[PDB]
Amino acid sequence: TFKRRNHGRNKKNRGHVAFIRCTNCGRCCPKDKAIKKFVVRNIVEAAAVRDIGDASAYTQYALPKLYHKLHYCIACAIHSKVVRNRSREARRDRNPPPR
Amino acid sequence: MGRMHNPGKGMAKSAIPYRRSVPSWQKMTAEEVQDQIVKMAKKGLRPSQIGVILRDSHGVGQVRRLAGNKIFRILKSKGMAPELPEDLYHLVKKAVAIRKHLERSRKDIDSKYRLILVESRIHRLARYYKTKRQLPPTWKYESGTAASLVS
Amino acid sequence: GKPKGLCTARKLKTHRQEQRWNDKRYKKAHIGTRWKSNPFGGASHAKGIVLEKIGVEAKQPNSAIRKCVRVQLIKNGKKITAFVPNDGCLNFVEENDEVLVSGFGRSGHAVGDIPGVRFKIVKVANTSLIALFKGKKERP
Amino acid sequence: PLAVDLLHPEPQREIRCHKLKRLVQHPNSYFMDVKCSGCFKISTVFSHATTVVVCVGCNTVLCQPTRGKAKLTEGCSFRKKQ
Amino acid sequence: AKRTKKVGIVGKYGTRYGASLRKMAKKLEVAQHSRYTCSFCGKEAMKRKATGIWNCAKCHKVVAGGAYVYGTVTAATVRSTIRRLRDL
Amino acid sequence: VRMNVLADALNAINNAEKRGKRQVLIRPASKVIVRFLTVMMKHGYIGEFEIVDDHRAGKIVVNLTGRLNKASVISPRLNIRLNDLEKYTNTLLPSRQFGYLILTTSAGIMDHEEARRKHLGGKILGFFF
RNA sequence: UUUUUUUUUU
RNA sequence: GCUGCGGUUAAAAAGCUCGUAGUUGGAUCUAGGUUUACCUUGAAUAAAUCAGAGUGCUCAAUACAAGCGCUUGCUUGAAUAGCAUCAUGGAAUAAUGAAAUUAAUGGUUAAGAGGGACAAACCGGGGGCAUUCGUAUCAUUACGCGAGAGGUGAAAUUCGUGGACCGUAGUGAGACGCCCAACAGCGAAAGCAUUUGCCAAGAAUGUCUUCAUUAAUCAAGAACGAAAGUCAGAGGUUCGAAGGCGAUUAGAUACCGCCCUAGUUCUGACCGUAAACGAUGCCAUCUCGCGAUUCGGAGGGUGCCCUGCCGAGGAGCAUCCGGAAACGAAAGUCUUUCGGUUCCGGGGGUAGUAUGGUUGCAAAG
Repeated sequence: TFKRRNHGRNKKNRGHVAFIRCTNCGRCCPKDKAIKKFVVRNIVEAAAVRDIGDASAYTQYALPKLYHKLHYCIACAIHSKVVRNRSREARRDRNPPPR
Repeated sequence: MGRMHNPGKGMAKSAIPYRRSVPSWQKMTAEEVQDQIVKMAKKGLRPSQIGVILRDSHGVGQVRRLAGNKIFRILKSKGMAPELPEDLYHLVKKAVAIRKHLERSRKDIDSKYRLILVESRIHRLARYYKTKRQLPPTWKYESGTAASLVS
Repeated sequence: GKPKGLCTARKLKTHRQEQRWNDKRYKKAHIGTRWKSNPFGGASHAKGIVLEKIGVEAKQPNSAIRKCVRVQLIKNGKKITAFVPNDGCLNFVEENDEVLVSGFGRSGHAVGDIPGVRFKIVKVANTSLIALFKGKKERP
Repeated sequence: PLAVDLLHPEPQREIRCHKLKRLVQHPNSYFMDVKCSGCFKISTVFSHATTVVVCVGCNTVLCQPTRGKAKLTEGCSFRKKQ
Repeated sequence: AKRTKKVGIVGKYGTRYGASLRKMAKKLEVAQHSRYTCSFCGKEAMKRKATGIWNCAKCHKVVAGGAYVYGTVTAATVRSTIRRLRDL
Repeated sequence: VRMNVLADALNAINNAEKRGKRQVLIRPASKVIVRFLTVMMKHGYIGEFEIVDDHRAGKIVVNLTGRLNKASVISPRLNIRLNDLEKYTNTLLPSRQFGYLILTTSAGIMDHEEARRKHLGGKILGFFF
């Protein structure tokens, strides 16, 4: 039984794709197969932004941001619930879920 | 281009016009064009370049239509045929260049593969020309002497 | 696909012969060692001498002790195990008896829940086992 | 559609069809007489010329070879020869 | 006819000294008894006189080379480096 | 590499007939193709067709009448003797009431009925029904 | 964090 | 299984390409108004047997007999059918040959076959050799700090006042080229990603350039071929089989942690195997709609936009038919079977084992 038409990857017109080391496990996973997540967050949690602002030494300071590109192997992504299993029909949906 | 050793399904080629007659505006004479072809052969050009020049500058669409004979046939009749046919000559030159490159770079495995293919083409073309009696029956492609032969 | 040209008879014939050997029936019938491997040497029956009486545990899910006998064939001296059919018929067979042995029915394969037995007894002391079982004849 | 006149294709489609896949092949190239400001000598030139065609007398470059149609030098016009 | 299948020049050693040792000696023996193209006259006339000395039979030039090869890989790379520095 | 223009032409005809199209274009036309189509037309399994000239092999445009079940080529062109003609027709044709086996004989390309009328064998080209 | 087994036939 | 099987998942497409034998090879010469191959018909072709004609052995299997008058007799059946050779006719199909004093003096066309040439502010992580740069890891130097640091589920082994870890600034080594980076590109496949220079090669596109069947697939044969592994010489940062410890456990020769050896890296040779996978051989051809994407071209507007534009890729969702189904624009155009060609399978095991052969240093192929 073949579960997916793409065989779980994004490899077309290609023989070999270099791997990446997962963020948690460190396992080697092909870059096209790994679950990638671009995360942009405030450098300080939402509950302390007011405290940092009121302690600011400057009249107006723009709080910077953290940019992280995370790569997960399938196992460490499913466990962390970054991605979830879907029904047979819902598996073919390719649009990103609402955020 | 087509595919002989590569996986290329190309569909780009010249489409000769249905018209087999010389255009009215075309005033070059059937003899004058033969003289031009012989002049270019004297200068040293081969039929492929002679045709291109005649098409680009002199407005001769098809030398076959104008002169009534193919360029190589005209050169043969005028006793200007080369020792090697043009395509075989170019293939031999390519093989010589690839070899000379490999003498310096011995880790160019891709160049080794290309040399194998080029020499296979050389052998097949040489077989065909020997069959048609356009090459001496004992003609053989030798790696050592090919450089001088094609130079 | 197979060749289809008008002048491919040799290829077709040779390929057919090459692939016939991958057929169990053809290979079994033409290997060449059939006579030296088959205990009967290509015969249907064979006479032998009883060496001992043994019991074979029936395969699962059945449970029973099938009364077989070890025989040495006269024609080649090979040892085989033969089944003594019918009920209480092992009594008729004494040690050092001349028995006619036949195949069990499946051309050299075990039959039923009896494991590893490919032969059965037809006659003992030149008397039919069926006749002895039915009472038609008595032990010589 | 099931009923399509394969014998008489629409002229616009024939134009916007590949040169080889037309009902009868016809090249998309043409011969053009080029007029250059100055010497005013008409010179025949192939549309898809791959050689640098040079004025016979005035030795001015008339076309520049390209990947497709040749590029005419600025100031030079052309007219399609029948 | 090919007299020896694989031993070649080291066939002089018979069955002595071990197969691997004879195999190691074969490469360098062939190299040191080969003739090399001279870089001065362009003819294949460079022959080893003694370890490290290579004489050309035609132009009579003597060159300091490798023990068993006319030129060594390290010397080639050093020459390339010097030439590159000179150019740039 | 193309090696059977008749096979290509008949496949194209079959595909167009299945799709229900009214005309079909056949590439490399040839004498054998023209004779095959002429036999089919004479028996009423196709309409008229045109031979488009292009100073090369040329093309054909055939009008389909929505009446042909299958037109197939037989390769290689096996030799058919007048004695085994019956076996070949029984094997290949759906019934004895319709369908034709096309042969090429010394007389020319014809159908099996005409070949049997003239007592001719030959090499089989194809069949349609 | 740890979490091994479950006689034969029915 | 020639007619007539099957190879995505049930057994089965060789890792990939080149290539000899073999097999198979585009169109084209009198339509109209010399050789062969092949087909038709004859000739030569023991019975018995099989098919088959006749004939109440009482029927039949058989057998080859017999049936009529009247006596001195007549007439009978015991048929017919059942590679190679020779001849006859036929001239489609498929091969094969002709020419490089007068006459039209003698060369089919130029494949939506193939090869070669020419173009390009061309296209590309394609290949090779040199070269430049980057933080990071580790080690180490200088300065400050002061008692923990590391690591885990929790710990311990371990490092640390000989002042670690942490900071800032350098220095050295080797490895690796993040982000950009994609249902993007290139390559026969394996594979391919820092800048620059050089070297040879190539795709697609454009082409009223050239040759003219030179082609497809290919036993034997040959090149390339991840990782591990082997040999030799350099390097040895990181990680790390084996090994040794600390944990966990009933045990723990494991998962977890710590220290590490071969190896991982470079150069020159070996090995020739991978779930070398799209588990789908290659070439040609036909069958559907849509809008996107990479490259080149054509035509317009202002690098971008438009052209239901043209080719070539790599895909996706509207999908005829097919399929045991999952599913497949091919795995369709197949009982309506038949375009060419190579390899492979024949219930499960024994078993890719034994033995023989061959390759290899070995491991093993």
